[PDB]
Amino acid sequence: GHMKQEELKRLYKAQAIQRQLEEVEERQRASEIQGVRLEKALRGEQDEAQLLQEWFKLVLEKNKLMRYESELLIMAQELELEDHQSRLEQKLREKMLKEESQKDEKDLNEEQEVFTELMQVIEQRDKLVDSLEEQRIREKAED
Amino acid sequence: GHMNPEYDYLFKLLLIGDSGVGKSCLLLRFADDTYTESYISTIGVDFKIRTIELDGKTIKLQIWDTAGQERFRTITSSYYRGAHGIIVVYDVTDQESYANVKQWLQEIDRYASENVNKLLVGNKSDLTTKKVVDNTTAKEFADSLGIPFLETSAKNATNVEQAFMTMAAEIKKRM
Ligand SMILES: Nc1nc2c(ncn2[C@@H]2O[C@H](COP(=O)(O)OP(=O)(O)NP(=O)(O)O)[C@@H](O)[C@H]2O)c(=O)[nH]1
Ligand SMILES: [Mg+2]
Repeated sequence: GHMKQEELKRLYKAQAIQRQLEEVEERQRASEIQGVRLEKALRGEQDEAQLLQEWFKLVLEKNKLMRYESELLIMAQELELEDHQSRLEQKLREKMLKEESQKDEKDLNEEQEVFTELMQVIEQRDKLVDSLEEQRIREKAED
Repeated sequence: GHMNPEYDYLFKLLLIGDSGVGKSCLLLRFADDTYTESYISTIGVDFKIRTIELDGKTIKLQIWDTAGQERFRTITSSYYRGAHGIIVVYDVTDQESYANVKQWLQEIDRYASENVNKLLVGNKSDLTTKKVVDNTTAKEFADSLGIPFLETSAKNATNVEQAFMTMAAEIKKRM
């Protein structure tokens, strides 16, 4: 049904974020290795103008990878909040289908608790939107 | 979820109106282009995000969905103040939901910002034989308030995109 599709789409997208992240960290591992190989070569252990051009591009590349990794970490965080929200909602819907007579005083307490966690997760998603917006306003003002 | 944001404006929208008129389905149709026949009542509040394009401007819409039952009024009223625009939804097959629109308008005066934009939506226009709210009376009410008015079907998507675009253009003109 509708709920399963939404879960499947969410899971695929978390999985794909994770894949990009895994590749980035690999490229960071390799670039660091190339980094020490370049230092050694410049320090005297090909052409040194050429080495320097290589060192320059490595520096740019480390920055590129850093900004990519940080973008992916934020996306992954956003997705985990949504996934968390969905499981809280379904946990709460299930407690609510339980008819009131058989509803122990500990059930009422858990409904209140699940509800509280649900509203807090929603509030975390909202403050993440507000944080992005703040950052937009600052970058605009700087430029 | 970037560090450098590629949009020009963030608008916060709110959907209000009676329970069962189709608020959650409108949001689902607009933000995700899907639709469920299931009647899964909303627990307090929720929101989705969709980005749109308006006169060369990229606009991020944060759209809040609220429970319509009176029982949730205290919980949902906290969310009115920060809205740039509020959409009041009724069901064209449901006379009492249209009747309540005056009440929803007073909730807006009580809890929302002074200059919030407003839009009136009659949902479920696909239900041809079951329609009971004449769009003449709805339109003439909306006009007396200077409010835009649209009829929609979340089910077959008619006018859904246009409803939110119209709301966003009204805010942009204001803001
Ligand atoms: N035929 C038709 N049915 C619709 C349409 N929009 C919603 N419905 C149906 O009407 C019911 C109510 O949907 P829903 O979006 O949950 O209403 P709501 O306004 O969010 N209710 P609540 O405030 O309790 O959360 C569902 O069965 C839904 O499928 C529409 O455009 N056409
Ligand atoms: Mg709803």
